[PDB]
Amino acid sequence: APFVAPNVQGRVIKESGYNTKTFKPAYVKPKHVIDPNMIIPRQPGEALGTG
Amino acid sequence: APFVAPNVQGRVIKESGYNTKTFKPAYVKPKHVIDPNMIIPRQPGEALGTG
Repeated sequence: APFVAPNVQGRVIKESGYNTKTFKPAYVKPKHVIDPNMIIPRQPGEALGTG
Repeated sequence: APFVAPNVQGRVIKESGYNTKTFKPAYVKPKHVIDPNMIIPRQPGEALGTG
């Protein structure tokens, strides 16, 4: 606090305010196509020879 | 204490004094003015749109 000789009035002290922040989410969208080519060859848990 | 042969008179010893300290306090006068320019705009914990 400021020192002030007791004859004079005194002194006004300033102040301050504040700020704001805002954000927006990004957007993610993957996909897959499913051909017959990704279906027809053999998967590993299938017996050899036949299917 | 001084050593004195028991015929002669004796010895006299000096003494000590005082000191002083004085003080005076200092004077402190802070203040604020309040406008309508400080009352009106939005204090932060208030909802958007309608205050």
